[PDB]
Amino acid sequence: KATGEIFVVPFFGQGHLFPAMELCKNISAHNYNVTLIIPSHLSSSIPSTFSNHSSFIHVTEISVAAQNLQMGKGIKSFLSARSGTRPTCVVIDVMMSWSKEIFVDHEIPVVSFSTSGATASAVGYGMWKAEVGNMKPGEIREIPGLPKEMAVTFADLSRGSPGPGQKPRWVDEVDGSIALLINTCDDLEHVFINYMAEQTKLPVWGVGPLLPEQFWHKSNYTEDEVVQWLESKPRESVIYISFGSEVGPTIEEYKELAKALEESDQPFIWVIQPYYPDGLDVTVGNRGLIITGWAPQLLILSHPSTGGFLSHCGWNSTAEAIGRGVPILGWPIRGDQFDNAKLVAYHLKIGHVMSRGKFTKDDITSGIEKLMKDEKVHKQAKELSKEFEGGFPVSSVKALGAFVEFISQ
Repeated sequence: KATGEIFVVPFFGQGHLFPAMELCKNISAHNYNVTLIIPSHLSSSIPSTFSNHSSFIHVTEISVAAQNLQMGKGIKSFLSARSGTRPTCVVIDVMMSWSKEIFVDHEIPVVSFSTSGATASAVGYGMWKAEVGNMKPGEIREIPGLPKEMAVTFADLSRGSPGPGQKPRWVDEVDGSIALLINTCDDLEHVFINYMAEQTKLPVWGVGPLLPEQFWHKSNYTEDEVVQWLESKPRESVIYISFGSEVGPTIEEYKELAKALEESDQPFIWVIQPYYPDGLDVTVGNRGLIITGWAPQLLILSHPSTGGFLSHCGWNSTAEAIGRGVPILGWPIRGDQFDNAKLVAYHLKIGHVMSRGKFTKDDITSGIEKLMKDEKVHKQAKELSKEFEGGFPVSSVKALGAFVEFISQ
């Protein structure tokens, strides 16, 4: 019982906490006592489901008011007060790497954890090594070690914190660790996981995507009402449109989207976040749902009436769509979303990217029409999703087990 103790230091915000909680549950399944180290003032952000999951899952609260100097102090006292067994390792979100030196002084091996895909980290590193910053228009710079379709164009240099060609933040965040765990699986990003391993010279394992277990609030409509609507449309006829909660297109571009949906004959669900497309809901009758508030994204993506996903290509949305075989129409806005869009459209070939500044109504009608009619990407998306039906991907299960073998020798 309890082969060892493994600590985990999550990052709170941007969707880093839940992946970490899922990684805790998966690690504990290998007979490890996993402890999540958090600031006390955020204790409420952890559901009772995690605390009472099992006797191998624990939460330690470091007393913090509400910068992170108090954290480091409390982590120091916590490690020094422990009377248990020396922990086998600590898993630190790369965004919490400032605390690495504390666990190094206590002689605890440090494992880095990235909650996003490997493609964005790998392409970011490659762009920096290929000095894409000095690219000229019309030039195309392939990244050695990565697929040719990921080659950088001068247009890629514009992405609405570190820009293309700059040293990505993960390099120094991972420096000092003995291994790197990424929230992905070989089925999704094999070539980029390997690239990450070859450049860092550390073992890199894909132990995700760490999605809610169901994968295997205020709103315009209710869950049952949305399903009712989906049940009334033909198979794979609905395009789900959502830019998440962080960022979105310009107001001018949103109007173009509105005009496109009004002219087209395609059923759609358009989720909007605090703009409003007035009165699109009236003009289109029941061909479209304009959901204000939050929408049941997992229900929508898993419904057989959903045949496309217009997404900003954030990693979580991308992984959910891939796991359900819903092709993506990529409208990336910021950060890693651009490399995620390249992944689906050019590497995995399970989607397309909006093309042809600012996108016009015609560009949006063309892109929605091309995606929903593309039988190749639909067949490819469904084929790839078969690896995600029946349970956690086998690659992630073996990868995590390979990691457990590594940190225990």
